[PDB]
Amino acid sequence: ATFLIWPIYPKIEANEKATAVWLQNTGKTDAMVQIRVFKWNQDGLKDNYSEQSEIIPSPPVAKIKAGEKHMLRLTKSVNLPDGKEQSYRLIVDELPISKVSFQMRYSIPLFAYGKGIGSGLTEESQKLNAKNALAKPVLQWSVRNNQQGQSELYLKNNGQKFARLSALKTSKTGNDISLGKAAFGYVLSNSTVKFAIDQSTAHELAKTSKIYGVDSSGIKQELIEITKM
Amino acid sequence: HHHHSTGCTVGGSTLNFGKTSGTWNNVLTAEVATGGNISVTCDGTDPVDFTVAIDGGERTDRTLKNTASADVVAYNVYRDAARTNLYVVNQPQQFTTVSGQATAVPIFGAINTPKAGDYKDTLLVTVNF
Repeated sequence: ATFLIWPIYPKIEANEKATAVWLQNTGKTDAMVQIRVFKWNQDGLKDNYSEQSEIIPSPPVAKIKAGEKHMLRLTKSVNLPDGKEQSYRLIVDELPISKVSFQMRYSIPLFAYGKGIGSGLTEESQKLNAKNALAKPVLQWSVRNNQQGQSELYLKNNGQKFARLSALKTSKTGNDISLGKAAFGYVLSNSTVKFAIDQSTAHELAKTSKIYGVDSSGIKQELIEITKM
Repeated sequence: HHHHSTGCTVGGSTLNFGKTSGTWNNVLTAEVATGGNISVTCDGTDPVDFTVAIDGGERTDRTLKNTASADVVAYNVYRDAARTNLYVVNQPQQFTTVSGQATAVPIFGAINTPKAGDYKDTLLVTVNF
């Protein structure tokens, strides 16, 4: 079954009570889906999801006939803490209705804001963040070796907002270093994460002091300075 | 205008191995790379990074079941045909979309005391943006 999800990067602003995500079955076959929102954190340098009641998705289950477009209402139950950015995933679970078969699950990030900080994707929130010195990602990096000998990169976000990283460069004009295996990208606000990096990159890295990440968290792709711990 | 709210069309838009009864004595191949295969298409000018993770089956060990019995046979799925890149259980692999082209999410499959008719399992494929 085939789905058009829009917007892929939804946010609920501080002064909005809800936002919508649209879900369209573009296949030729009826589909059934479950809708859930989990609170999202990076404690213990791994990504963790917990059930949650700050955001309520409506409907929790839906029959989506072929070609139909449904409106997911994501509702903010209570106002969120001042000046903070809260992190979730909307999870869309396609319910089924010698082989081995596939059940799909689609997950988009969701971000909701408290008073005095915002996504930065509208002029109202742009003007709100200019007045906040930490309404942005503020990254630091350091590479450290495990007792087993695996090399792993630590990224620590001091800012009140997340960073979505597509690549790491060693200089503002350089090329992307070859982050080999292991996905990476999100460093949530006020967190630190830990990617496994191959030996090719430790050295290349840490032969330099500042590096630069490509960040899509705002309006356009943009370099950000990551400094060393 | 303002900024571009990106939206994506996520897959699909099964893995039939054949027979695992009795003896084979070599590795069995099945591919979805069948009713069509899985692919992500986004719509910005920018590329969109995303992530695909595959679970360990209904038993967490990527093992089929005969249905009639406790007969079980293990397997694994891979991103490349050559099977050098394991979809390690619940560990995400990075993908990217190029503007105006679909990105395939390929899944290549593989697999003696003979066991003898029809075995099954179901995999959870998570696509994360």
